[PDB]
Amino acid sequence: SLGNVLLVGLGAVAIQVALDLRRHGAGRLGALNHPGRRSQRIAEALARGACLQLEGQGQHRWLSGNAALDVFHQDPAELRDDWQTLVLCVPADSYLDVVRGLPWERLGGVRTLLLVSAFIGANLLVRSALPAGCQATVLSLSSYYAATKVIDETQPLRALTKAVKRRVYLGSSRPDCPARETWRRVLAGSGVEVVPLATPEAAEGRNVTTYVHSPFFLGEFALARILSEQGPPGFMYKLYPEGPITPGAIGAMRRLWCELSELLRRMGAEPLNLLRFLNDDNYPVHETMLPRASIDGFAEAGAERQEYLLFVRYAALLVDPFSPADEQGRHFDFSAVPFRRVSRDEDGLWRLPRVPLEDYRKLALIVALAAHFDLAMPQARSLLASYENAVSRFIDCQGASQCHPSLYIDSRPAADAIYRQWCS
Amino acid sequence: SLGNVLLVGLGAVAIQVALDLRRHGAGRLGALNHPGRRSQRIAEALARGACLQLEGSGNAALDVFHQDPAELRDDWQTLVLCVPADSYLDVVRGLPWERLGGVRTLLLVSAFIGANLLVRSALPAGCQATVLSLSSYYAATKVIDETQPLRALTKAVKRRVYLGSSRPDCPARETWRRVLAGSGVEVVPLATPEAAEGRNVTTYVHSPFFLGEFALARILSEQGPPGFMYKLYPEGPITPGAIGAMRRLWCELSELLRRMGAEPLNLLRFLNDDNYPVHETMLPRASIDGFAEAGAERQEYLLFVRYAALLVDPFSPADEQGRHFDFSAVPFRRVSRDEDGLWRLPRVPLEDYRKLALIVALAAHFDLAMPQARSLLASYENAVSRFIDCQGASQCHPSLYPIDSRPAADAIYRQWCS
Ligand SMILES: NC(=O)c1ccc[n+]([C@@H]2O[C@H](COP(=O)([O-])OP(=O)(O)OC[C@H]3O[C@@H](n4cnc5c(N)ncnc54)[C@H](OP(=O)(O)O)[C@@H]3O)[C@@H](O)[C@H]2O)c1
Ligand SMILES: NC(=O)c1ccc[n+]([C@@H]2O[C@H](COP(=O)([O-])OP(=O)(O)OC[C@H]3O[C@@H](n4cnc5c(N)ncnc54)[C@H](OP(=O)(O)O)[C@@H]3O)[C@@H](O)[C@H]2O)c1
Repeated sequence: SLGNVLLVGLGAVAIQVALDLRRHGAGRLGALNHPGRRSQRIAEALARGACLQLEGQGQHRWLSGNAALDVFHQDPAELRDDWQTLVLCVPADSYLDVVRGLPWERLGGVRTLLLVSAFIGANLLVRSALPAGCQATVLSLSSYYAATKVIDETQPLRALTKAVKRRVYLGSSRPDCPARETWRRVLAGSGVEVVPLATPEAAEGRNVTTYVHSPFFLGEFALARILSEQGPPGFMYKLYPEGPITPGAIGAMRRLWCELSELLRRMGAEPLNLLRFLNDDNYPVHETMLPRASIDGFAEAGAERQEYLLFVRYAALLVDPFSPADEQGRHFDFSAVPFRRVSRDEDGLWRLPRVPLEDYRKLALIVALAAHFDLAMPQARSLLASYENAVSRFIDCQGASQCHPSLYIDSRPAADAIYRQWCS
Repeated sequence: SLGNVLLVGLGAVAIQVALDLRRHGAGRLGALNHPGRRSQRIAEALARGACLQLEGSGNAALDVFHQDPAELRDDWQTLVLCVPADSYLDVVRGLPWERLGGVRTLLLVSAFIGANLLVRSALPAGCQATVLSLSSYYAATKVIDETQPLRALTKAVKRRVYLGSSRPDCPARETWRRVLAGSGVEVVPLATPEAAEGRNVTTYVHSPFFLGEFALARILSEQGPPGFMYKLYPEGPITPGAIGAMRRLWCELSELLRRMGAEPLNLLRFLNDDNYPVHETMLPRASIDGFAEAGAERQEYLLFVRYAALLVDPFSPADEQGRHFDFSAVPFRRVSRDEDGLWRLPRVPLEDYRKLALIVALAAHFDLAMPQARSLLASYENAVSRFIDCQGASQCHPSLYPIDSRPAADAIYRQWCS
């Protein structure tokens, strides 16, 4: 079924996936992670006899478990044609690099390649990069299915999952793909429902971070906090001035959802009901805050009501309404996630965190792809311009010499490869 | 033009008013406080040399103290009613107006819609008193401890209040504008009492938030978490439905005001500019100014944003994480037993229900049904009725029992038609 499974990227996502794969019965389980301090620490832990450990936080404690890794490679030169499934647990903005870098001459036996956090066009981009006559099926999971992080970077094999989604979606480059059911079962082991959809793009159209991170973390407030060294970092999911959520950001969310929905229609995929997707598939609120009739009717409700409902949705989740109250009546503050900020790497160069660099790169690629379908996407373009102007001013102030080149891009080549692949 | 001033209701408000009067300049200062334990402490305190003491700050002598309205001499040019607004009618009916022909001015410090008219319906034919309606008390003031009953603390002062008069061209109205401005508040004179009476925030806010199901469940509970007055569900009562009630009630109140000859208010502009502002990023100035013409969905959204935006004080200083001060964590005051062992309701929502009950009864005379106001009244009446059922009427203070506001409404309407 899954045969021997190679995990590409061994970070927080991979450890959760490894636990679900070992429950199911991979066969051999290996991992590849490019050189660096993390891979060094992993090789050291593995050589010490360490195993992967997943802790579930609070409600999720029942997830907790340990999983053995059979082999770990930080050097593709030692890979052999032993692998039937590849699972990409790297950042989604690196899929193209990572796929180009695999030694496909020694991977003819690969039958399936799973993208754990896909975005519109990712399946096609990955297939554009495969060698001729590669017969691996490429699977797109709509979103990573939990919230997981490596708590202590010096114990790189221990991760903590603090949330699990209710539902995600899975598409495949192979029509009526049988691997979808396999992965349905693997993810079911952690309580998430996988819904198979007919094409990759339908599933990719349900990537939550594209819809949420784009309006909230490419705007002025988020960028100001992220690109700062001194002030308070602020909070990713709180209201202004503690966090980035404002009526303006909600209006960007709505308008971007409309643009992405039209792109999906032009690629033959059914768009989603954004409010019902957030509430039912990701995390709910009470009927008192969002009535069922309002959730189900959201797509026909009219722009003012749509924005009102989205704002309510996020305001209602400043605390967890389903957590127990303390004696004062307070509920758990789970909008208190700090923004990660710029930091210097081991060469002394400023680097951006994945929020927003991955978010920008994904949206920039989507915008470039949309041009091929004659779609201007002005709200997306405005969010890209907001990021570009902010990062530009940070380079102005800090000095280009001090900045990693990832802060300096052209998405049109990759978008052209995607469109050509789509047109084959 | 103030002359000798009689403060009726010698409490926190009266002590602030007394100092503002003394700063301005007045004659003798008197007070009338009805019999009770507070009056006994005042009498003793006065006997021991006490004076009115305000801390923000100053001292003021009291020249005369009465408990019995029948003992008043015709020595008073101005009366200031500093009692709960639900007692205004009672206070006025109890005064010997036929031998108080020297009173020229009566000031109502916290007037509700129709209060000016209700007070006047109780005055004798021929009575020459002008009645002034202040939109609300202009400060936050408390008597710290009842062992020093004449010593009050003012915590804060409002930016703006509104003042109207039963007499079209009214010298006393400018005097009082100046008197109260000594606290730092801006007093905006308006052309009728009802215009001022319609500019009281509690009517618009306390009604939809604190007469609903969530608030009543907290208020009537003895055990459990008290909850918070200005938080979102489930920590507090604020929900889209409560915001919808707020909008619809504002529409109903605004039409009542128009039929009574008063220009209504822009609710969002009033909250933002008279109660507490938010940043442009949350409520643009143009959205605030355009609220009255925005249309119901947008209006509800803007109101919800307003309250969500004030779950923390956006103008407070941030901590090291970037958190701002949590000034929505005002806990519900709940029922408590009085000295006689009888359950009492807090002023919120008791005074708020009483005010809205009168407003609805009055509005009926103007051919206005007020369905949203009536739904809030019924929610209060049903919850308190159940509380009485459970605790026992013998165990409940009579202020919990049903009231009938129609006689007062009728008197207001008759006065307004004269
Ligand atoms: N964790 C979550 O809860 C979550 C939630 C939503 C979405 N996601 C999505 O899942 C993706 C992976 O998340 P994660 O939390 O597991 O990231 P992670 O913990 O940072 O690790 C991913 C792995 O990929 C390696 N890596 C990073 N960049 C690479 C590159 N350009 N080329 C090759 N390898 C690279 C990393 O090693 P080095 O550090 O040495 O580079 C690391 O081992 C995220 O990017 C996002 O797309 C995750
Ligand atoms: N204080 C504030 O900061 C504030 C803020 C907003 C609104 N308000 C409103 O302004 C008004 C005054 O508030 P307050 O704090 O000064 O109340 P308070 O401290 O209770 O004082 C009221 C005084 O008037 C007496 N009193 C009650 N009914 C009377 C009557 N029929 N005749 C004569 N005296 C009577 C009371 O004596 P007993 O106690 O013996 O009854 C008490 O001494 C209230 O309506 C209040 O809801 C006040």
